Amino acid sequence: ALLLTLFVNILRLETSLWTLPDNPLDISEWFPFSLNPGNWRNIVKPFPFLADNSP
Amino acid sequence: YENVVLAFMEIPTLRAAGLSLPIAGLEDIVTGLGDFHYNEGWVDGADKAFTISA
Repeated sequence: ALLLTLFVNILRLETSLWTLPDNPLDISEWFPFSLNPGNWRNIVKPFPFLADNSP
Repeated sequence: YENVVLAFMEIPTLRAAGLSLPIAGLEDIVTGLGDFHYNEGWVDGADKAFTISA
């Protein structure tokens, strides 16, 4: 929840036009030629959702 | 509907790219902060100044 809330505001600040996946923090969705993060100042570390055991 | 429409403003600046500044040596050289910089700052709203002029 926190990393997605940060990421959605990083997308806003890098003025990205990218369509959100069903899960935006899955790395499988970021490539090829999809997110285009190559110029960005800030990014979130992506991770698999079924392994997240935070409350 | 209350405070949905015309409730917020973002005002951009040339600070990242470059400007002349009223500082000795920067009055005629265009310099900017760089690509890495702080993004946003909240203008204080307690007296409602943004409703007279943002």
